[PDB]
Amino acid sequence: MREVRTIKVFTTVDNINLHTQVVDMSMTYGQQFGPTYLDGADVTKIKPHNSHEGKTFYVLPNDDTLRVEAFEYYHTTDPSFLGRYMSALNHTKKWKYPQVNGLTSIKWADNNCYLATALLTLQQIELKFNPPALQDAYYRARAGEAANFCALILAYCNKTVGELGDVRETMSYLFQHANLDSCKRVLNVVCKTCGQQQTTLKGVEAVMYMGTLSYEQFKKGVQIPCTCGKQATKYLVQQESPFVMMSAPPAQYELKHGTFTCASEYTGNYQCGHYKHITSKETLYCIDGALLTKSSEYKGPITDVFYKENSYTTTI
Ligand SMILES: Cc1ccc(Nc2cc(C)nc3nncn23)c(C)c1
Ligand SMILES: [Zn+2]
Repeated sequence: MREVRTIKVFTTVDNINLHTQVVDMSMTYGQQFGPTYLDGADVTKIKPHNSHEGKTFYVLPNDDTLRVEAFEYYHTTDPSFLGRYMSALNHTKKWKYPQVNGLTSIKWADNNCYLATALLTLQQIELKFNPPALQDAYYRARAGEAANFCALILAYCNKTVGELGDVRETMSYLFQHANLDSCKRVLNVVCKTCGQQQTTLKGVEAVMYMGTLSYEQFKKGVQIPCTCGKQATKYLVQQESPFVMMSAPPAQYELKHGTFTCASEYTGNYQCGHYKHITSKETLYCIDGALLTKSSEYKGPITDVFYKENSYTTTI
């Protein structure tokens, strides 16, 4: 029929290791590679153009070499991961990432305010990621090119662009891919009936607590039901970590300058709302995507507070 015409392109799963391919310009990328993406755009149903020659396309890990490369870079073997990452990237590459008070933020789009406050929070706590994909993308994000980092957060969290997201859950996912091995927490629970029992927590469980926003109150003791039915007290015995994260269902809470690192504010309900970020510097700054305001005091519906730590031992 038609004289065969070809171009050379490269396929990849990590945008570093390239794989030479010769493609037939009369067949779609999908017929030759399976699902195929060009900087996030789905080109599966597109036939090669001359302008494509020499360009790099993402594909799914469909042979053993690509499977190993994908696991080594992303630390996942979820079959749909790369598709979800590319689908997110096609949107996040169009977002804007302004510098707000020296931090990379995200201009509002696509219901992304939970991602903005997560990204702002990471830049204020000591954290190293384990997957090279997150290491590389986070470095770019700090420099101001955060599109790949934001698309990876979405893919790791199984959230699509626009989907309702929770900051505490997002942070927990990101912490699972970070090196928290040297973090340790010891708690004690005291019941006037049953007595007392210590517990040691490690890793992500050592830096996250759900039930109170106040780190000081956590050191003093919080009231929880004992398994016997009577009210008991749980308090922090020992902490070794560079930060802690305290979370609670949103409630009116007063943030005092100098007593915390940063916080997440949620205005809304369980199906509808909006996040803002508060950071304690020379004064209290409220970052709302690209928007910035200041105040000497702050009271709002807070749901997460971050604090600095290094080593703490109770006197109780
Ligand atoms: C001897 C004894 C046995 C059971 C309990 N009850 C308990 C222990 C722990 C570790 N966490 C708890 N959360 N709710 C209750 N908890 C206590 C305080 C002492
Ligand atoms: Zn008890």
